[PDB]
Amino acid sequence: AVVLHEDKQYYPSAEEVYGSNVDIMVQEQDTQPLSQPIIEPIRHKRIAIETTNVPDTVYKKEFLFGLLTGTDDVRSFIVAG
Amino acid sequence: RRWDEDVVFRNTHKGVDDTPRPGFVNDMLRSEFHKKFLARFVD
Amino acid sequence: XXXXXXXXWHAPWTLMRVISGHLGWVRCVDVEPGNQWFCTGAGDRTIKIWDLASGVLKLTLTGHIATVRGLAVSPRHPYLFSCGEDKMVKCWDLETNKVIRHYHGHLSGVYALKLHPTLDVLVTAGRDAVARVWDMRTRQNVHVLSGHKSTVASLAVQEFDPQVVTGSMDSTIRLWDLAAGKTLTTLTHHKKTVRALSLHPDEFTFASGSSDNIKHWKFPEGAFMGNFEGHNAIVNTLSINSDNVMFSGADNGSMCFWDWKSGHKYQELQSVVQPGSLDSEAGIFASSFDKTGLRLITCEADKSVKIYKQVDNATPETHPNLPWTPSNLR
Amino acid sequence: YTRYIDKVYIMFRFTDEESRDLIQRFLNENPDPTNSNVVNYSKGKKNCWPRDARMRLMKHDVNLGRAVFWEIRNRLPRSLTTLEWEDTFPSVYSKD
Amino acid sequence: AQRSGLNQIPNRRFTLWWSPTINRANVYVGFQVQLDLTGIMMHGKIPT
Amino acid sequence: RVTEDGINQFGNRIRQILMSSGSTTFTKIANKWNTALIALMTYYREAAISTPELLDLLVKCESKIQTRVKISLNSKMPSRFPPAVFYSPKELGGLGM
Amino acid sequence: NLLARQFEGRHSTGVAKQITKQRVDSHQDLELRAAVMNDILDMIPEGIRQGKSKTILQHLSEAWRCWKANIPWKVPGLPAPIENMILRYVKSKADWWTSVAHFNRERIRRGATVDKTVAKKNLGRLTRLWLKAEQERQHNYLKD
Amino acid sequence: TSSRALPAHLKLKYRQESQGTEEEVRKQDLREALLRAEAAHFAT
Amino acid sequence: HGELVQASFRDLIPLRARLGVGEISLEKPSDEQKQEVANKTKLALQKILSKQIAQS
Amino acid sequence: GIEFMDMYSHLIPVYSVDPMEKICDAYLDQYLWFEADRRHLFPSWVKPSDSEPPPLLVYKWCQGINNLTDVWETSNGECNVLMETRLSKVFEKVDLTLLNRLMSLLMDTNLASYASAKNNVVLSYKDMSHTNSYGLVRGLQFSS
Repeated sequence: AVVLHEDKQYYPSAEEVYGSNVDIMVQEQDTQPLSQPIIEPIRHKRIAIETTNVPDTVYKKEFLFGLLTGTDDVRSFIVAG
Repeated sequence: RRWDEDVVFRNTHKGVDDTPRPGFVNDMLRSEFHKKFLARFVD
Repeated sequence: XXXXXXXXWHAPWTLMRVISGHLGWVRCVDVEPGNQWFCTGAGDRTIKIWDLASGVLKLTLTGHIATVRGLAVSPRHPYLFSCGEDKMVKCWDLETNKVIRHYHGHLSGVYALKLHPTLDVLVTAGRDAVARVWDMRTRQNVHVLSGHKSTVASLAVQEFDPQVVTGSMDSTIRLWDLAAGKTLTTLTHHKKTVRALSLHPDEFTFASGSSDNIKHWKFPEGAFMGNFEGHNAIVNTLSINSDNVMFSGADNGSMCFWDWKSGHKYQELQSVVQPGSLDSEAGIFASSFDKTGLRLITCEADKSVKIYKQVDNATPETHPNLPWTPSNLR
Repeated sequence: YTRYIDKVYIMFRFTDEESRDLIQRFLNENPDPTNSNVVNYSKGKKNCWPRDARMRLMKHDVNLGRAVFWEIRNRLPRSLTTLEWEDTFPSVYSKD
Repeated sequence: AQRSGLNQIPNRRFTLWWSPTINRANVYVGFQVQLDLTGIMMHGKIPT
Repeated sequence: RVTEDGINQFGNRIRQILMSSGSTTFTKIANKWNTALIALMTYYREAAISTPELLDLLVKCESKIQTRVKISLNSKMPSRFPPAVFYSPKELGGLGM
Repeated sequence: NLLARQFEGRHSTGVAKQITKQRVDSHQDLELRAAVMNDILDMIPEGIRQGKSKTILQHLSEAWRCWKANIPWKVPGLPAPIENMILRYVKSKADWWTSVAHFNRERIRRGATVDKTVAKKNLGRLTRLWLKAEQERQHNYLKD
Repeated sequence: TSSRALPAHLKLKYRQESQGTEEEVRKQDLREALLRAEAAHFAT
Repeated sequence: HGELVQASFRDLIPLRARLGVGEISLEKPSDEQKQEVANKTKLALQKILSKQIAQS
Repeated sequence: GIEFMDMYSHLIPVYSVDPMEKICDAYLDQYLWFEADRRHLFPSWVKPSDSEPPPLLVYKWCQGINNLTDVWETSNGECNVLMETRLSKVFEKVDLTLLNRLMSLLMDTNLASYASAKNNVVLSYKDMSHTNSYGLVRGLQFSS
């Protein structure tokens, strides 16, 4: 029966004023802290150097495939130490 | 359970939960925030 | 012919979301070109960032000292602007989320904040009794649109002539030469303070509001078109839709939606108002649609943003728009 | 047990019989499915002490105090005072 | 503003009595200007 | 130990001193600082010394009080200062602090 | 910059004062007392004399004063429109005035601020904000 | 004239092609992305 | 610059009734004016902005 | 009259009582304390008493935790709980009616009338004031 002053809620629930098919959103705290942009900036992630285009070099590239495809000129190895 | 027999009061703080803390209020002076702000910075 | 002309459907709106967030009056809203978040320049001196979809917080861009009056996102650059009763005009870079530029020059509390569509240019106006036109890049005022004799309480901006539309306590309106800094027309048919303007998406027309006749106009000459008549309150907002629906919210909470062809208003609503509030509290300083033309987002003196969405069923049978009729008078 | 103006100091001691009853009875009145009792026991109060000396949080120990607090809180009427969780911190000395 | 200056009368003496150790280059890395009509040197300003 | 309170409690008994005396005597400021700081080390005696948190106020706050005097003689702020001036007993023209 | 001052002199009175902390409380008001000078002008119909424009304010203020004191503010016949005008534009003030006594009691708790002025003002603003709510705890004890 | 009125940020930042160009909004069907987002929020 | 200024009572008369009106155009002009205007304005501001920077 | 003594962390209300009432009250205060201890009203455990200053309390309360029989045995499921608490708002929650009755026991019915009456009071500060029916006021010389 006795409503102690601590409880004594003067106003009515946010629902029962509409309280059915309307969405009651209580939003105090932000999400996604300041650091995160909002309009994401384009960012090209690069790890390592690479050349946009082939660098031009003395021997023609077909002749490199010629060797690689045609004959036993090719070798392979590992450089170590 | 003879110690709990001697107590002249019983389960008083039995239904102590919930409260209107979820309910937003458009009254800066009668929110819960403010009741805590005056709870703390005094006495 | 006058009485004949005046004889000449659209579905009913409803409350879907109550975003209780701010701690003072929301005096502004701008919805962001992508239709995903929108902004609410409150009188907590804080711009806030909400999600259209979910209605959740994101940012709280603090940086003013007095009610963030204006706001404006530009689509061509990832910038956001703001204004207030500080004389302050800001350029919040959206990639970094900090301020970059101040636009100093205004002598007192600025209200209007609107971003020219082509030319990188910014227009603001306040109680200096002048609209200032700013140069985005070099942060340097180009024009003093000097004329009105009081608080230039509204602005609107276009690509074609009449690119700049003011409205004041003078209960007048000018149409402006952005090149010359002089007024074309001088449109006086209001009787009181013009607390709204707004351009129709496609039509080439601009409704001017007030606490009198919520008027409604043409262009270059501007020559009058008609009066939406029926709003008995002080109206702040003239939000136009793509499907020819106006929305006017007043300082009573009285929310009347209109129809741009006829004049007939097909709906009226009270604002209902949040829990702790007072009855006088109810009010509507700002509100707007999405870029789609499907949603209505509001800025109420309940310290709250409410979102209205049309009902699903529709149909003249399951709705019943209010009655149109013909009579005498003028 | 001692009272200094508005501060109360108490010293309890339990046998395994009583400790079992007290924890169970509290847990029955308000069930513990989620196990959030360990999350908000301390409020960074004893962070000044080292991590060694800081009180360890066993499922048993936590619930003991939490329950003693609940038991004693009821013995005072809610109309003369209250107790409060923030303004209290009972230290549980046990095997652990 | 007068009563503030008048409460700081006793304070003024204190400066005099430690003047020899206060008014030197190692305590004030300042501009040494000679006081007028005298052979003394004030290092700071030290108006009291 | 010294609880977290009695640290910040004392850390304010000093801030109080440096507001009250907007314009007062050097002799008196010292006199407040000595009551404050005897009353701190005559209560928490054993504990006071045993914490680090208290003993990095007691330095910074002793400095705050010197820096009051230090300012009321000159604005440019002394690079060093002679310590006799502060700590020498009153009967040789000292503050006594 | 100094030479140009010496062969020109200072420009016309105006330029722009750019707020700062000294003149924020003043310039806040100035705006409020010119957004009530707006709303009245528009609340008053099309021919009822303008001898109230200035007049309405001396209530507003007295209303505000009345709040801070906690005394009620009934007023003999004035338009129920303009009762609300003023109950509304007070309620605003009573936020941005409570708000601040929050925000500065937590730049003192911390340490940041100094100079009596602020520790003097935001001791007042509390002492009221607290008496307001020791009044309710009494009234709503005889009623409840 | 002052310190604040010196050259600063001489460069504007036009919208890059992924972050929200105005042309990409035309081809975007705002209508359907709106409804689908509401359903997801509602269901949760 | 006074040819748009109002004069008669006709001016308060809606565009639906002016009497002596062929057709009401609600369309929003074109692209080849849009790009004429934008050029006219942008050239004009630039001549002013340049002269502002000169005095500044 | 009520005035707040600041500490930058938490405020304190301070009670400016009138000068004659104080001489009376101060006599009374001294009286009950002299007479209560002459006949041992108070137990031992009510303790900010005349024997110990607060740091010797802490010693004498750690000296007691060792001089209980078999304290430190955690062999067969024993468990110690030492709790320390604050009674949130006891001074606000107190009534005068109940106090008046409770008081009537400890002493003559005429004295106890003074105390109970003394507590009612009007509280004052600047523009505002109010009655104090519900709470217990500390300014009194005997409020200890």
